[PDB]
Amino acid sequence: RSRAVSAKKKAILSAALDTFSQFGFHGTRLEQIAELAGVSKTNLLYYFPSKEALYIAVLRQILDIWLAPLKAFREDFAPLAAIKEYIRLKLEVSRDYPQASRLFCMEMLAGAPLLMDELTGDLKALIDEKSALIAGWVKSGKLAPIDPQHLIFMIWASTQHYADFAPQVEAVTGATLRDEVFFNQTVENVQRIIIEGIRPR
Amino acid sequence: SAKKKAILSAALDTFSQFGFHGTRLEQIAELAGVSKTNLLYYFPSKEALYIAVLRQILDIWLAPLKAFREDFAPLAAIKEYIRLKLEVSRDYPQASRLFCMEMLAGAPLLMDELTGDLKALIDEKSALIAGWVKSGKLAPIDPQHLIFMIWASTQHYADFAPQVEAVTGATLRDEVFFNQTVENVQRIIIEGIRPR
Ligand SMILES: O=c1cc[nH]c(=O)[nH]1
Ligand SMILES: O=c1cc[nH]c(=O)[nH]1
Repeated sequence: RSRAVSAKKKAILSAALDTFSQFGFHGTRLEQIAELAGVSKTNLLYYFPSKEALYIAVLRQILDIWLAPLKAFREDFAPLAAIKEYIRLKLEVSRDYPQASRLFCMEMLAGAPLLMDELTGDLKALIDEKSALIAGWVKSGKLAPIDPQHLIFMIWASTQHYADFAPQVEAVTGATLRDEVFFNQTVENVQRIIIEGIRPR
Repeated sequence: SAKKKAILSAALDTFSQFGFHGTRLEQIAELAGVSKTNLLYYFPSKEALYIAVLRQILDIWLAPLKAFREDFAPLAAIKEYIRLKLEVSRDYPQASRLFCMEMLAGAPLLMDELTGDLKALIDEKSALIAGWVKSGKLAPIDPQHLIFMIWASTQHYADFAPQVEAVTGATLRDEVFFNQTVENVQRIIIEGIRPR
């Protein structure tokens, strides 16, 4: 309900993200996050009672940003338009918050020791629901027959790649997503491949 | 050489678990059944050994793409590449994860391999695939992005295995799920690049 409280939380989460990125979970101290955020350590602990709780909150915030378009899917949407928009929003996040994408990737590489409950609970429940929705679209003949979970994974993988594998992308192409021309070429290619791959025939 | 393979295999398992800075050459030598002196004969530094491990997964990954020739059937060639890449994610997930960790770090040790030999290969094979596009044997796509989608989509199933399992109950070590994954990744990419 409180905007001032919400802003303070965001400031702490933003400092935590940037710190957990430069130094890792075990290397990060709460005193470093508080200092970067301009808050007392006691104020930080009021909101996030441990380093573990704060780290999980940073990762839940990235999931929130990433999943917002998919959560919004309704049976009523134009499927190919909705999926196009989803791919574009995902690439914008890789362009704008690459450090979040990398932190999430690092937690996955570690076997999701702190995030596993969020994956098996709330994420699984969401993907189950939207998979049924997408399957309805297939039944209706609005999409070619594909397994929805694999479509979803393809979208995640293809768009996150440009953040997580940025040094390789740059080595190969000379560009990153912060080059506006390259950004646009990327969107156009990822969208064409996925959309023409699921368009009904 | 059987010794060199033992050292590389021990190194992969150790690095992929503990990271570069956390790994000791004494641990790798012990696992490989060699002295640290004998290890250093083959690999004169931890950096050299790490780079060797990462060049080996590059070699395995790139073999199908290196084989591409102008006169191949393009959709068939790409379809086969996707399958072979998923076989690698099933069989060598630790190597995929180690390579991903090196990328997340900004490729501090691997960057020269990426800007040198990798770039040269991708330039040659991008020209080849662009010739296929020019000829109307593929849809109007940009080859580098098609290549990146293949790498991303196939490597995802190793690198993000915890999430794939949390969501689906499966991994690529489950035969039904592996077959399903190949079928679906192939269908999306191949139908997305088929000329219309
Ligand atoms: O967009 C998403 C959502 C969940 N997990 C991912 O890897 N990406
Ligand atoms: O298959 C490959 C080859 C190079 N780099 C990757 O990420 N994947």
